[PDB]
Amino acid sequence: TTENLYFQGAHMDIHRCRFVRYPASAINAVAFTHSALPVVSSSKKYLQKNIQVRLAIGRANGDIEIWNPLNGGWYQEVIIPGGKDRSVDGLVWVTDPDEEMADGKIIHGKSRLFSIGYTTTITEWDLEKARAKKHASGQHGEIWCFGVQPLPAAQNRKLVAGTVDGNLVLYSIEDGDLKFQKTLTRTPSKKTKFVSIAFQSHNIVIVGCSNSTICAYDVRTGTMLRQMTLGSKNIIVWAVKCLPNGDIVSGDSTGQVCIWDGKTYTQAQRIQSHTQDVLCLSVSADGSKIISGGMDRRTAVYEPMAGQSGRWSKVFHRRYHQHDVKAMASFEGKGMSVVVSGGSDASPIVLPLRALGKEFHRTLPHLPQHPTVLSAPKARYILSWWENEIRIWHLLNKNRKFLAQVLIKGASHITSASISEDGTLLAASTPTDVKVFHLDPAAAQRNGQLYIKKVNMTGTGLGATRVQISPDKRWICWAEEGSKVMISRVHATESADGISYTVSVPHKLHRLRRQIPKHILLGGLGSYDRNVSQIAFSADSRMLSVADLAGYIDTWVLRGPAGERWARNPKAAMIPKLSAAPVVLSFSPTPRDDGDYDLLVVTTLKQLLIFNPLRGMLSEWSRRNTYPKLPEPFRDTRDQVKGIVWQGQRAWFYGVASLFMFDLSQDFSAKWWHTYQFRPIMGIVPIEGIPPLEVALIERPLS
Repeated sequence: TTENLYFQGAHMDIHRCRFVRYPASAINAVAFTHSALPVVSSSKKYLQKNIQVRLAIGRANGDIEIWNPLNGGWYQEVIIPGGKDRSVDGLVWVTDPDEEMADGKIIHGKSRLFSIGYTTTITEWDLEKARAKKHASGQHGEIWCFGVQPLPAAQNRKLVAGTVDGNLVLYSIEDGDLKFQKTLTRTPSKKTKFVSIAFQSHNIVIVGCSNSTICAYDVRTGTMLRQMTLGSKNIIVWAVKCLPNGDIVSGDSTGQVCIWDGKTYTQAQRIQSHTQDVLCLSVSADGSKIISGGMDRRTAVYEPMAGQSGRWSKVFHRRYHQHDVKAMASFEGKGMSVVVSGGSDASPIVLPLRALGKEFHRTLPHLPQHPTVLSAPKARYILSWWENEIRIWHLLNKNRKFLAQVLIKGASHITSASISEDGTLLAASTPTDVKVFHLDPAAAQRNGQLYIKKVNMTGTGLGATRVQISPDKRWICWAEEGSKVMISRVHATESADGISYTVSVPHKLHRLRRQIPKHILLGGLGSYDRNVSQIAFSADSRMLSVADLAGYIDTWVLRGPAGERWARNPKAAMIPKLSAAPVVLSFSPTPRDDGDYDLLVVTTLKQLLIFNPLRGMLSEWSRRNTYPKLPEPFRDTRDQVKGIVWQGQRAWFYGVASLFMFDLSQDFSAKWWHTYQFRPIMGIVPIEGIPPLEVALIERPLS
């Protein structure tokens, strides 16, 4: 339960905590913005720099996570919240062709994301607002599968969905909308389910069924062109894919992977590859590799049989996951060649397509990139949240006490929370609300927990994606729908009762306009990367900074004489743009002699930078201690930093499986230290009782 680190005078006293039962949600769906990018040479590499490849991961709890593959440094960027009685069962990206403007500038095709969730509704997601963009339903059964019709027209794209009562339905996503368009087919039997879908060409849809059949349908007419029969009369074809040559690969409930000739629609081959249901398939872009995953937890790899034309041989199988393999998808481009699989064990697993089965796979964290753990250091509270409940514990100065379970009502999960250092002011957000609470350690209920008082806060009803209370408890800053920065004054009133809190109406804080060419803004993910990932106050609560995924840092200063106002930091525009997304944004608590601040940043590329924001520039320390001088273990981009803990002028940085300590009063060339003994880390948070440091280190192992 306890550990103690000592590095050349610095003591860290650790409470090793495993009692925060952060739940794992199964991965049900995996999908890339692009399956494949065109091959280009080093001379033409710069023609793909502005293409934005993202991975979407859909969870059983309805969460949708946007990941950036970052040439192997996988980084979880944004989590769009699910909600009570919501689940994601399928994901589809629709990415337009690139388009050349009259002046020869390339607009990279825009990417739109849709999902289905065991209902009659298809949902399109607003990546720019991290919330639902539109819902569309029709009179048909629950949708069990869907896909986008491939291009042969390009300005009038179509989705085809199969339902549980055996209907193909067509949805139009024309001119940026989403609506039910037409029912194509009604199977004779309402017990026949359409469970998997793939396109063989623009007009021919392949559908796996629950009645031991695979059917080919013409998209224009709805006519059944070909029926393929398997085997029982209840063989479920959970997965169908088409090879580049038009051949069909199927995976079914009996554990078989079958190959069907694309022209005759006859069974060319049967491979008894799994011992339980085959749930998912993946095919490489060149059609030379097939991947399958099953309820038997195994992943299998197939390659073309030497000599024999159009037939396949199983190369190997291996258990990568701890539970079933529910979904997988491949990406090939910019030197990357991977398949990503997922299942009930909640970890995404990345296999390198060019070196399968050689122990080069990677298991990505099952814990969110955001720590999702907080402390109130002066109160010795530790806090976490998931779904729609906040849990609060007290580490006694029977060293544990469960203080409160705060319920946040809403159709969606909590997106963010913040607590004051003394544990009396608590804030939490959803996409529809920003909620504020007043905590009194003397206010108890019969169930033993704290009595939590609501603090009135009026708002736009657009909620927030991140929320942050200032250290002096006078301000609450949040990011509304990712891109808009808001701030409210927290008014404390004293009386015989003690303190009572009220909150002002939100005030808008304006970020700098950035110079981004119109061909970049109009393509790919639009303004998705302006999503604010960090909000940071300085220790004196007189400066405020935010940074977004694109790497822009905005700064405000508090002007004294409610005679106070937040104003634009005069030298804000001089702060450079980061070349990679910030994972940490933190004001050093140590005052500077020149009255400026040390604003520290860590990026996904493991850059470590300190800016002096009032002067508007990189600090002298950063000018000496550049990237090549950082310790080689720290520069490993497979080790993503999640958080920071200050110890005076020493800074501690942790990832999911790593802990570093740098003495920032010193220059690099040893005076830096690290350890890998802690894993898997949710977060490390200080508590109060060379200054020694006392922290709660929260680990959340699954297996």
